[PDB]
Amino acid sequence: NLVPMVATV
Amino acid sequence: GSHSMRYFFTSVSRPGRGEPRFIAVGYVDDTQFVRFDSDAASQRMEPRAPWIEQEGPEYWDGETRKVKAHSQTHRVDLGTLRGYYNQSEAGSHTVQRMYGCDVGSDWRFLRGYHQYAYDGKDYIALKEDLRSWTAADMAAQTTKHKWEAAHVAEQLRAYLEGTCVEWLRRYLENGKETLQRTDAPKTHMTHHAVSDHEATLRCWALSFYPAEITLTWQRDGEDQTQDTELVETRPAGDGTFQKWAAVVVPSGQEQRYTCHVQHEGLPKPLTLRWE
Amino acid sequence: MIQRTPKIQVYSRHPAENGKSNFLNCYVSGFHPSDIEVDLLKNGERIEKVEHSDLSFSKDWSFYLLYYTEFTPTEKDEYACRVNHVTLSQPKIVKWDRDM
Repeated sequence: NLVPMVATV
Repeated sequence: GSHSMRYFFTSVSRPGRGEPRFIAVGYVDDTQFVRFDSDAASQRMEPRAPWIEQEGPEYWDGETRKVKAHSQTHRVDLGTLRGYYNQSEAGSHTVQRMYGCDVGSDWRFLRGYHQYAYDGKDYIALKEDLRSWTAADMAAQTTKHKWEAAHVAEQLRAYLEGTCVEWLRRYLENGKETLQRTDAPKTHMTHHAVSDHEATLRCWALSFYPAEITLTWQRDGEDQTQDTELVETRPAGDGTFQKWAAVVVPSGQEQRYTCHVQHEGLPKPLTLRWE
Repeated sequence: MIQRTPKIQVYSRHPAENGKSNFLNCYVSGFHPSDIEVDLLKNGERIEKVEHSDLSFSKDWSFYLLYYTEFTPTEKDEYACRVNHVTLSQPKIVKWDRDM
């Protein structure tokens, strides 16, 4: 189960 | 014992040759269970372990979705990172990300992590307390500041202490036959003839799980770490691992040498002798 | 920019015995960047039904892959692994010693 949100650098 | 769930992401920019390559693999302990390859036919998150296979459509649709999201961010990040470093458009660069969670023997949350690299080198990372960051350099500072302002660490901590560990647990049960197993090493010794006054004495560890293992050669009970050829732990390709350690013995002195194997699948450490 | 040289190991999945089916493995690890050319060879000759594992990397960010092909050892046949990488001034060839 992956992290639901991936913020940009 | 303790257990882990880890996701590994590799983003490679291909100046001219289409969109960037994006790979995502997931492991529970030393066992991969899923994959996504930007090039593969499906464009879905796919199974790689027999146990995750009958998970369900809702699970596969959800994971497919998120890995496509992860993909986007990384395509975007590739552009943003070329700017931070004033790097040229034609350059092919790498971004890697690892995140996951451990639980102890009690299956309760133990620790979480989130590591991000640019060009095979540290870029930015979550500290062990899961609230703050460690930006490797001056460029990574801008990302540090960005995520700090956006409370990125809180929602990250939320996942790693909740959804992450609670799913690791789920998988450990869904494939308890694969994941709650330890294959003790199948060991033996070989003995070749390099010349007429020397000979290679090789200790073998085969078909073991998990990967963590220790092989040490000793002369007269005295460790030969400085005189041992120790190869890295490779994969058998069937979900087990292999390893070996060799010493060069002045012929006749075989008696003086012993290989010692330590693995969690062993009741007692093994002491091997050429006798 | 960072570049790391692949280490190469050629070995069989099970102990090798002539006439019996096995897998020929070529484990390449510790390299960077991830672009790498890996071939398996039967008597100095590229094998075609070869697969590889999904790209993963270690604690130091360097990558690793496993290339493998179903094969059956014989007394006389030779097997090897050819590897090219940016850090190599020419493809490196590692022969399979089966004993070993």
